[PDB]
Amino acid sequence: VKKVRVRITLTCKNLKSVEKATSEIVSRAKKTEQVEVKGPVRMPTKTLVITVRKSPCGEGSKTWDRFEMRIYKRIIDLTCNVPDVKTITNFRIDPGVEIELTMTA
Amino acid sequence: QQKPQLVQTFGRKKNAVAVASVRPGKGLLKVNGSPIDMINPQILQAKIYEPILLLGQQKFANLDIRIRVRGSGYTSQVYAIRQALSKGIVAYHAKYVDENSKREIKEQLMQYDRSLLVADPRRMEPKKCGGRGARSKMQKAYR
Amino acid sequence: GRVRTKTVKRAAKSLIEHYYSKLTNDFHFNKKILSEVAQVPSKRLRNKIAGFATHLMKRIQKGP
Amino acid sequence: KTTRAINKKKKFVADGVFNAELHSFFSKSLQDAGYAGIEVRRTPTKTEIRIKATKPQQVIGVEGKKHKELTQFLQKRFGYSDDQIQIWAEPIKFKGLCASAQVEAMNYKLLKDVPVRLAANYIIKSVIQDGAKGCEIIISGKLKQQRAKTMKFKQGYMICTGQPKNDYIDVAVRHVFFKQGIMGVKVKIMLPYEPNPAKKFGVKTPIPDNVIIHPPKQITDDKEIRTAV
RNA sequence: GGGGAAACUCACGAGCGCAAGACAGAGAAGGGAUUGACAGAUUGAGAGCUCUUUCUUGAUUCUUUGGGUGGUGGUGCAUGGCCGUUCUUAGUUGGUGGAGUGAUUUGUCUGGUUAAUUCCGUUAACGAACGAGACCUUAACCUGCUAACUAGUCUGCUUGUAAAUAACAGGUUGUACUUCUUAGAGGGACUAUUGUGCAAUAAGCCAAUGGAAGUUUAAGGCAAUAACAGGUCUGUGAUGCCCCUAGACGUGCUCGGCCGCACGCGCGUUACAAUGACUGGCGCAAAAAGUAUUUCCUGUCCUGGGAAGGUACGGGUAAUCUUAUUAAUACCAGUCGUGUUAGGGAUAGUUCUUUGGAAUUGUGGAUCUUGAACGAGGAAUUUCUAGUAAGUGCAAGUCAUCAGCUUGCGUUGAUUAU
Ligand SMILES: [Mg+2]
Ligand SMILES: [Mg+2]
Ligand SMILES: [Mg+2]
Ligand SMILES: [Mg+2]
Ligand SMILES: [Mg+2]
Ligand SMILES: [Mg+2]
Ligand SMILES: [Mg+2]
Ligand SMILES: [Mg+2]
Ligand SMILES: [Mg+2]
Ligand SMILES: [Mg+2]
Ligand SMILES: [Mg+2]
Ligand SMILES: [Mg+2]
Ligand SMILES: [Mg+2]
Ligand SMILES: [Mg+2]
Ligand SMILES: [Mg+2]
Ligand SMILES: [Mg+2]
Ligand SMILES: [Mg+2]
Ligand SMILES: [Mg+2]
Ligand SMILES: [Mg+2]
Ligand SMILES: [Mg+2]
Ligand SMILES: [Mg+2]
Ligand SMILES: [Mg+2]
Ligand SMILES: [Mg+2]
Repeated sequence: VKKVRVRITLTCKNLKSVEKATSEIVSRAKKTEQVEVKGPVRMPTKTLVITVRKSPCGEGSKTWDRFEMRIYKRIIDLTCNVPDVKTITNFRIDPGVEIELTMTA
Repeated sequence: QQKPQLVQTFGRKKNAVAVASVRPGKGLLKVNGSPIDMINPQILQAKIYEPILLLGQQKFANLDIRIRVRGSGYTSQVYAIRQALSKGIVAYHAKYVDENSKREIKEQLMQYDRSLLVADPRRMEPKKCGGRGARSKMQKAYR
Repeated sequence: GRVRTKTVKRAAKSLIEHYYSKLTNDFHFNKKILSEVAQVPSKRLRNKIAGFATHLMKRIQKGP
Repeated sequence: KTTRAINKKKKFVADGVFNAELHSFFSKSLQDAGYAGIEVRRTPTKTEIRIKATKPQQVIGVEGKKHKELTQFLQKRFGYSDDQIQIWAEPIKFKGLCASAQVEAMNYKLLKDVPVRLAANYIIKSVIQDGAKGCEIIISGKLKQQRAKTMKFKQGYMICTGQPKNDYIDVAVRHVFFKQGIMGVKVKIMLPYEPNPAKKFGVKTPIPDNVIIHPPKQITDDKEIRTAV
């Protein structure tokens, strides 16, 4: 049994989509026999803040726009062979959702 | 399989977090890994003993309570170190004694002070571009 | 300033209007009903409707 | 191992900016067919741009002109003739529900000298017709004279303010060149509530007030008495 | 005016050079249109820039007559777009019906009630549209779920001081656990329960109790109809018109300037000191950030009195590494002892060090001196009801270097109202 510990990383600009991949990746991996999954772990939500003075010309009172971009990173671990992973990654995952993979023994 | 005879109680005050572990013994008091006698504001030290006295050397003498606190400010931590003790002594009696003995001590503390069991709700309040601080603002010349 | 938006009132009114029999004198039980009974988007708003709808229940325990 | 590692922050911000680059690129050149947006799925293998338009036919081009012009044009800034950067044009099912499109329709009518009111009416009627739940049009500018002036035309519902504002509302605005100066044209189409995961109409979540109270249905049944003979 | 200007930026001033004058009509041109250039001579300048000089180069062009580019140049009262204000007040409309010849009105009201055209209810109105709400983000509760070698606890082991055991630190390990931490599902308040005021029934108002949480829970985002000929054409390859056009308001270069001083205003910074200053000791925090090779955060170590150096050993393109810590106020001890003393630190003088081609019209930082007004501030006048004022430091923007500004963060933490 050539077992390979696989690291599934998922980083995304919005929560709607990243939670689907996470939810379904596990849903799908648990259902395979050659599978061992470490629960979907949620890293701390990083927030990029950009505060901007509204108006273009500096007139009128002080108006500030607080803009945010949230980035959720989820991490999943897998006990499988090399084909097993490519079997579970066969989803239909939304755009702008980066998925990185690490293979160790 | 394992199963130590331990209780895990926490206290908090504006970020102050009190990890309080209670095991049965001979009356130990560890705070971040030292004896109460060494807290920073020699003053507030009393605050922490308030629960102890309010109950009686009895309950303290039978057990060994170790607490670790890395809250925010000197004053606040003390409040948590306080809140953990109180919550733990009560928490111990819940699963390791008659549920009735717990009620005794709970009201006991509640009656003297709520800051031992309750949680000081308030935190800080975020600033606003409307001025220099959380609710103050740039001067305003009228005339 | 605890007053009720017209919508909040209409809901409680029409809910009570349709399910009177089923509705209890307990908010929690009723809140559950109201949620199983219709489309209340805001979880919070749901309560308001029930909290008030429940109020009417006790005012009909009067008749007027 | 893709060249350089980058702060998921740093690389994400880069991602967004690139997308906003594409948006100016397309909208500015694809100024003929109803342009809408771009579903961009980037892989260290293939960058897939998917242009959504009211008139997809226009995007592909003639012989395959534009399709290649754009695909190549991209290859010029971030090239990869390895078909890597491949473009696809999606059809915008309900034309009248896309504001980005209607504005262009309006932009066209105005340059063809169709009077304002008459103009807006056609787009607004056409929009509501397509299933809009409320539509509004704004046209600030030197409306047939000296001073500036702002013309407003509204029909049906509309969500002026709230968080749902951006959810049930589509807004696009364009500049219309005149030998006069400029015309501002804003279009606010207010999309219909759609509870079907199997539909591409606008909204999906109900309006926060919009409270329905399904009346009780009807029931009939059987009984299992202990017969008496 | 993201306005913290050394250059740059930059528009302003002195001086100098580049054309990136396309595209067209006509004239010119291989028997040359035209670029380049040693060398002296000129310059601020190895700018052929210019003159003397003569050789390269190939029609990329010259020449006029049109005609463009580009322009932080002019009109915000020609304009888009955006933003400020009225105002976040709570208002604003239209269909049909009613009244008026009409502008107009009723609808949106007499009385209650509410933060609210928010409700009760009234009712010549009835039905409706946008606004407050609703909503969205963040904060406060969950010893119950979901999980966790980029969190932490425990359990069996083992290690150091110790006499051991205790105690305290350290290393491990377990498909162990989640209280702490993370974040995802879902809970939870709705004004609930009780009695006065209201009371017509009411909407609602009060007080008490339970409660993590009752001022619509707190703080914000969003923000209606009109409009201010508010502000920006110097943010915009958004533009109308008008300006400039090669000794140009194009573009670039060198050097100045926007910080110039008799003064008049407006934010602020520090302080007048014993509820203090200085010396020493003391594991308490939060939120932010961070690289293509050394170029970003920087830990360990070495050298300097010191700022700062070195490159000796290293991690990180991040809950893994700078860090779970390097804040400061506070607390204990000591010196000073009312003394414009030094509290206060402006001004100034050598030295040293970092950023940068360059700092001189001090970039910033270190050292020793110098040591001013100031003794709590007139007429006036600004914000401000709770983890709020205040004080106290930390970040982030700008940024090579520069914060006394800004946008956030936490610690210490109250008087008076309601
Ligand atoms: Mg306008
Ligand atoms: Mg200036
Ligand atoms: Mg210049
Ligand atoms: Mg021009
Ligand atoms: Mg321009
Ligand atoms: Mg009428
Ligand atoms: Mg009439
Ligand atoms: Mg009405
Ligand atoms: Mg009125
Ligand atoms: Mg009126
Ligand atoms: Mg009234
Ligand atoms: Mg609010
Ligand atoms: Mg406005
Ligand atoms: Mg402009
Ligand atoms: Mg010039
Ligand atoms: Mg160093
Ligand atoms: Mg740091
Ligand atoms: Mg002295
Ligand atoms: Mg000097
Ligand atoms: Mg200085
Ligand atoms: Mg400060
Ligand atoms: Mg820096
Ligand atoms: Mg800085």
